[PDB]
Amino acid sequence: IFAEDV
Amino acid sequence: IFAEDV
Amino acid sequence: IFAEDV
Amino acid sequence: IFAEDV
Amino acid sequence: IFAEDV
Amino acid sequence: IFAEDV
Amino acid sequence: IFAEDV
Amino acid sequence: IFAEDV
Repeated sequence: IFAEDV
Repeated sequence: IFAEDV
Repeated sequence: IFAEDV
Repeated sequence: IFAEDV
Repeated sequence: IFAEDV
Repeated sequence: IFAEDV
Repeated sequence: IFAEDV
Repeated sequence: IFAEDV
C-alpha cells in the first residue's frame, strides 16, 4: 500500500 | 508532504 | 514500512 | 522532517 | 519537488 | 511505484 | 526505496 | 534537501 499526500 | 509505504 | 513527513 | 523505516 | 520510488 | 511532484 | 525532497 | 535510501 502506498499513500502520498503533497 | 506525507508519504507512507506499507 | 517507510513513512516520511517533510 | 520525520522519516521512519520499520 | 518530491520524488519517491518504491 | 514511482511518484513525482514538481 | 528512494525518496528525495529538494 | 532531504534524501533517503532504504
